[PDB]
Amino acid sequence: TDTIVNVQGSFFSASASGVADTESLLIDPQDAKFGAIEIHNIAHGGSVDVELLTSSDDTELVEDAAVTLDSFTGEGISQGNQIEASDNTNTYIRITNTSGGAIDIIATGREVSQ
Amino acid sequence: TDTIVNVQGSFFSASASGVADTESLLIDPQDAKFGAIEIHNIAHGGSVDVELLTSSDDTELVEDAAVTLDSFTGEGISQGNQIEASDNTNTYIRITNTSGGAIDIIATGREVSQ
Amino acid sequence: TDTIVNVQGSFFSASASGVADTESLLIDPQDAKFGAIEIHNIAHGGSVDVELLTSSDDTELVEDAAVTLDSFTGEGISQGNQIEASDNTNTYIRITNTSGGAIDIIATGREVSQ
Amino acid sequence: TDTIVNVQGSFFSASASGVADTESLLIDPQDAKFGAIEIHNIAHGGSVDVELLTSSDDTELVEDAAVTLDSFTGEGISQGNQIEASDNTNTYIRITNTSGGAIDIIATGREVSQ
Amino acid sequence: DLIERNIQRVGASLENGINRVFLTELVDNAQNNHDTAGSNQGYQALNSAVGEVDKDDFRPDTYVTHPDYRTQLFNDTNLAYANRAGTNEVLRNREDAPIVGDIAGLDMHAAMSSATYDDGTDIGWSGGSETWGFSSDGDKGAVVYDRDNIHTILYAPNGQDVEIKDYEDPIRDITGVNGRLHVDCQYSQGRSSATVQY
Amino acid sequence: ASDEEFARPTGQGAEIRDDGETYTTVAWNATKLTEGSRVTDEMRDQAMVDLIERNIQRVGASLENGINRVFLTELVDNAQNNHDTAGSNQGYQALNSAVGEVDKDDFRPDTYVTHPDYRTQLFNDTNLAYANRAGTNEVLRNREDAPIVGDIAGLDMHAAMSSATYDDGTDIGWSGGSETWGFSSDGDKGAVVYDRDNIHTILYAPNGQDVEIKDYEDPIRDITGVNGRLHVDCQYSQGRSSATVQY
Amino acid sequence: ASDEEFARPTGQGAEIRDDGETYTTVAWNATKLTEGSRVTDEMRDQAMV
Amino acid sequence: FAASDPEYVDTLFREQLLEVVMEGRELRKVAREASNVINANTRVGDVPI
Ligand SMILES: [Mg+2]
Ligand SMILES: [Mg+2]
Ligand SMILES: [Mg+2]
Ligand SMILES: [Mg+2]
Ligand SMILES: [Mg+2]
Ligand SMILES: [Mg+2]
Ligand SMILES: [Mg+2]
Ligand SMILES: [Mg+2]
Ligand SMILES: [Mg+2]
Ligand SMILES: [Mg+2]
Ligand SMILES: [Mg+2]
Ligand SMILES: [Mg+2]
Ligand SMILES: [Mg+2]
Ligand SMILES: [Mg+2]
Ligand SMILES: [Mg+2]
Ligand SMILES: [Mg+2]
Ligand SMILES: [Mg+2]
Ligand SMILES: [Mg+2]
Ligand SMILES: [Mg+2]
Ligand SMILES: [Mg+2]
Repeated sequence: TDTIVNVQGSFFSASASGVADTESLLIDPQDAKFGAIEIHNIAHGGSVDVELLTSSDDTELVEDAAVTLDSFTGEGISQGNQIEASDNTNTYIRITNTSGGAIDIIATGREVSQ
Repeated sequence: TDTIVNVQGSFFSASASGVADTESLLIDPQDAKFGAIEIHNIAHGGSVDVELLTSSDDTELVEDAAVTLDSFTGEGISQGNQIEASDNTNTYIRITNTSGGAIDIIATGREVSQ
Repeated sequence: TDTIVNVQGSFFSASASGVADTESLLIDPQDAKFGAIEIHNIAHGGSVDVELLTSSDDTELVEDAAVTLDSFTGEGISQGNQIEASDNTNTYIRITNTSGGAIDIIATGREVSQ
Repeated sequence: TDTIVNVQGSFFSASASGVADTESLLIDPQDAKFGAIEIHNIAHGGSVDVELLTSSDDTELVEDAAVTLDSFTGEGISQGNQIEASDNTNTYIRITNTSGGAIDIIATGREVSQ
Repeated sequence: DLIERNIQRVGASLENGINRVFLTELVDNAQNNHDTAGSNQGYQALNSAVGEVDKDDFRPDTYVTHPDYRTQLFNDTNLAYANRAGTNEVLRNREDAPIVGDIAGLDMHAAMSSATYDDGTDIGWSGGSETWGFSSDGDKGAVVYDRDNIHTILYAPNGQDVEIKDYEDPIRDITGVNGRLHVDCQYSQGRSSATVQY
Repeated sequence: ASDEEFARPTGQGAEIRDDGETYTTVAWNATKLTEGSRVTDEMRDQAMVDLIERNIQRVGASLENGINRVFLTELVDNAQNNHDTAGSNQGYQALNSAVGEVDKDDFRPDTYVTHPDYRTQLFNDTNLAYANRAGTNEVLRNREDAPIVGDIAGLDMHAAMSSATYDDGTDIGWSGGSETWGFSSDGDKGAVVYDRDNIHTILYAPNGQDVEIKDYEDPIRDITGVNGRLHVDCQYSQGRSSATVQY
Repeated sequence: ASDEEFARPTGQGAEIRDDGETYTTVAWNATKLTEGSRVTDEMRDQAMV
Repeated sequence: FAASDPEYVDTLFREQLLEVVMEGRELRKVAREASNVINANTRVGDVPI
């Protein structure tokens, strides 16, 4: 019977160098081609809060629902998560610095269909 | 209904033998056919630091963001990772020797679509 | 929408009965149709060292890089691994007897695309 | 883009009721349509030894390699296995009663392509 | 005949020069870009590049292509499968296929060489802003454009085209051959053009 | 002759600088390929066939096989481009990619030589095996005799070659090329895509233009011999006009 | 007849080495296949076939 | 030994040189077809937009 090779769906990443003390990386699934994302990895460079938000606005972040998912301390990687967000459901992931000084944040995952 | 046999997407590996004390294997997703990678396995040969980097340059590594993901001690395998990198998001994985002597590093995983 | 039944990609195994005291099963991804493998299971019959090797040669094992992944004691199975090897990246898995007497080694997994 | 619904690959099971004290269920991948299997579940009914065997013969079991994988005690389910066998690699799984009395053995899993 | 051969080289070298000036203007001064970011690099990238020019209210009719881009385009299942192309011409005749000059509303395919763009590596040439290629991130591998909105301007003081002159040095026993042409290339509307980026 | 270059941008009244044709050569040195056979006068009489005629045919065929070996060994070893398939996308995509390598060096190939294993893989390719994808069921139906096999990827000609033809160094008296001819294992070269007009088979004979067959009688031993000879080399004029396909 | 081979690369003035056509045979021995049947005159008359 | 060609390649004869010179790489020339060509009267000029 018919054999197909399955390669895995589109890589997604968001990153920021030198995020100031209280500032954040806003991961926007509007930047995805498919308009939805699943973040697997948050590599954080110093302490961060990870936060899942719904916007009132279809294109910009105006906070409606906001939940702090978890707090990460020091430098490292949270690997193999499935935090999910889409363009049309107005969902956003914010990774906020809490280190007392500037950090590098890299978030990676996969694009998902809406 | 139609039956199809699913074979899994392209194998990826980077390797180096006799990596000197402070030197590194740079895993570049530009070496992938699909231009993105997910490293599952790091067989480390001795102590190593794993580091995730974003470049300012599309094609070369000029460090923008850098996060030391984790440190491995002694010889062994880190199995079941999902550390991800792509060419278009200019992401690189560096595995740096920390052993005080020469080591063999093998990193294996899968190619991912951009 | 269109419905398809996914059957899983090609079974792979390597085996040897009566592997002598210091001898080994060399799992070669050249024996795969797709030229890459992912070993899930090592059923070992007695104590073994599992080792991941890179060759200098495209077709034969001439050791370049070698990492001892793990040591297994007595009789049993390591199940549900992902140790990965390809022909084009010249990667081999060696399972070496360490029992002091002859053992049966069966290694199973899946073929992966290069 | 194109959307497809993935239904999962062919179910496989082997079973025997009232397996006598030292007797066994022989799980033969020749019974599969695709000629290879992956056993996920062993519902054991009493104490059993699970054993992986390679045959000298293409079609019948004449033991070459044999490894006792694990022993289960009392009634229960071994869920989440990946023990694999194929016809062409002449691999068999034997589940042997060790209870001192008659038991019911059910093994379930999936067919895999050769 | 080394003089005839050198006259041929001189003429060819000037033609290659025209093509360099053209391709360097074309790639550098195109006002639109489609970033493929790996991914959907064949017909979809051409259609998307036509879409960029369509969004600036111009109609492209021509595309200029790098060898790597051609290679990727002819691996696209939409062209490689006769089923999907409506013709087996790309599978068989490849670049000579009538469909390759008739994709995405374009009337003309201008197959170009890898060397033609000004990298600044060739002596006397100062380099354009881009990379001509289709094998690494940020390379420009095709330009989709309106052929009537880019002008190759040719000037010669004597006649219309290449002037070849020869000289004898009676002191040194040397015969020389010199070719000249004046060329510029300019977009009238650079918005009529889109690069395809890797 | 050297490759065509680019004119220089020049100031008005400035000196025109020189970049004339540089030249080089490719050398041929034709190797004497020889084949012999000996038959006793008693067997010559008693046999049902003309053993001398049969051996003349064998000697001729063996020399033709020799020409083909010299050709294929040059063609595979001295191709300046390579497409590494990495065990993947090995059919039409590999041919198109090999044509792409030659196109990138600004040559146009028109021919391909193919190993039996490569042929087998190519005819398994869904792009050719499915009448749908090929526009034609002729590959499914007639295999290598399909007109599309002599028509893929802008090529005019398919030169189907044998497995034994390349010099592995396994044959007696032959020293071996640098590559492996095959399509079975990593680094095997299974096809060459090339320009037919940019590779030269050079034939020398002292006493003519082609194969010389000589015979001899041994009156001491009652043996008749037949010896064939030809001198052959093969050289690329432009090795950039060719690409190997690598497993 | 033996397979077609390849000519030998040879030095100038060196001896041409022999590799002549070797021959073999395949033997046939045809086996007698037989089949027989007997019918009585009365059955031959009375049968409709 | 005897006289052979490898001994006398430049004494009793000369190696053959072909009168054919084999061409280098040729680049693709398209600009004249692929653009509007203006034959200018002056080296410097303007076109109105
Ligand atoms: Mg709230
Ligand atoms: Mg939205
Ligand atoms: Mg909406
Ligand atoms: Mg990049
Ligand atoms: Mg930093
Ligand atoms: Mg980019
Ligand atoms: Mg290999
Ligand atoms: Mg070592
Ligand atoms: Mg290789
Ligand atoms: Mg069998
Ligand atoms: Mg045993
Ligand atoms: Mg078999
Ligand atoms: Mg625009
Ligand atoms: Mg044709
Ligand atoms: Mg001067
Ligand atoms: Mg020059
Ligand atoms: Mg080249
Ligand atoms: Mg002698
Ligand atoms: Mg012989
Ligand atoms: Mg002016």
